[PDB]
Amino acid sequence: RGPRRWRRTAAAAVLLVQMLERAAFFGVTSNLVLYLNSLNFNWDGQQASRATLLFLGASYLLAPVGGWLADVYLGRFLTISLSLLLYLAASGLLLTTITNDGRRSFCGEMPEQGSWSSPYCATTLYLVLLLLALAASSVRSTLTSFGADQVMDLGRDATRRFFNWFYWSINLGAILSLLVVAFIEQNISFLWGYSIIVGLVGLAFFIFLFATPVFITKPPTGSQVSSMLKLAFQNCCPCRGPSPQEDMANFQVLVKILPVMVTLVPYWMVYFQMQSTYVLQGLHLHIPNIFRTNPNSNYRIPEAWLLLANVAVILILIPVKDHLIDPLLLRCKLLPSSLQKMALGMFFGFTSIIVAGVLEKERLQYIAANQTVPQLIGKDLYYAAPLSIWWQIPQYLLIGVSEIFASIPGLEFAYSEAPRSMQGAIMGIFFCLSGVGSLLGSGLVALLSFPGGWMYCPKDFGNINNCQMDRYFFLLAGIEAVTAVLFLWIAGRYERTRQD
Repeated sequence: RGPRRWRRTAAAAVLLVQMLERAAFFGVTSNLVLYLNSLNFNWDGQQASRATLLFLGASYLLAPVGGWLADVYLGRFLTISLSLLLYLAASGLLLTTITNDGRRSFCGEMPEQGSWSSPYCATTLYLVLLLLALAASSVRSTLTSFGADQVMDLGRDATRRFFNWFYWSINLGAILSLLVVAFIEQNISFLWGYSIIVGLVGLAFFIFLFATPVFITKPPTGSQVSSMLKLAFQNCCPCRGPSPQEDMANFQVLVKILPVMVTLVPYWMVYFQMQSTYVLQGLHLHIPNIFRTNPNSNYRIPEAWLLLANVAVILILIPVKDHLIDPLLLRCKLLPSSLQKMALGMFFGFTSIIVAGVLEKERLQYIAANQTVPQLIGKDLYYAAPLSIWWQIPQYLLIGVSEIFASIPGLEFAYSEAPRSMQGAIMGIFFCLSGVGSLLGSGLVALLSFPGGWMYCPKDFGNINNCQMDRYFFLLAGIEAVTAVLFLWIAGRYERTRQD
């Protein structure tokens, strides 16, 4: 019974460790801003937003670096070990920074503008965030690769099911983390929240350690990035250790896979910016009220339960989506290619953003009637509209369906078409391109923030009343449509190369 034992226990352990790691990551990034803006660091809100954006970007852009450092000589198991160790170290060091003793011992003393580094304990916190992001990205990439290695040849449909329940466990960890950790952080001292975070991290590390006799591995592969870029140049340059045949094969497969992820970059940009603007729009609705009643205990809504609702919408779909649709399409034999499933996901995303633009048009026309209403989520009061947050539920359902249909075939394709060696490398490159799209969308929002722009309401202390985001929604829709067209073209090209 040993075979099935090790297989299923390894799958379950990988799922649980990824769940705990994503939980820790979400628990951190949900209230990193509030932690920075606390009375113990005196950081400015602009600096906190910059730190959060740079943290996300650094994580996403260091994912490929960590995956490559793994795949070159480090090995997936040892890389997960060291990355979880670095994650635990960063979490514990941040926990000690929370304590006044560690705070004064590590980065000087509390001081007696912009990039001048006037915020207290700037360099130490920046290095901590960089190391934590690198560790989280390495864990994510190498653990996805390891779980796919586990759910290898025994079943390909089993591999698809594995990616499905993998995203499901990610969403479950996200839900648990958001709810519990955010409640603890904004209602009790941050010490308890970060302590339970570092405890979850240590528990996940110990589970991974225990799983060692169960987890299976392979010898380290080669094809360093030096030789990779050298052959790429040689193929590309005019006059201005594996075998070379294996390096050429890896280069060819990389050339094949690159356009797909490059065309996926705009989709990830649109998705991240759409999630952000959806949170922003839901913020300005009539969110239901718990016993706090905010008359101008357990008050200060955790500001992250909208993301919790979104992740819950994404979650519920996954099991029913799989169980119904996959056997259904299998028996109906109208089964499309993974690229066409991504196209269907992009179409569902276009539908969701159109519905969101219409909903925002209704919201703005309702505000035009001057039927304002106050509400205070977090530490920032916002004026809202008489509309209800329950109208955001259909568009959240649509965007969740889109996200699932795009993401599951995404990683499925990314792993399957990749060669056994370059699996984690292409996973890391996929994460890097997703993060590059996210950063490009943030930069586009920054350019739109320019005076005379669609989003230029400064005096509104950061409320979307005077700002006009309907045009922004329509532009996102158009960009998504163009991206879908280009993706169909790249998919046809990839199919023609596949038959080649």
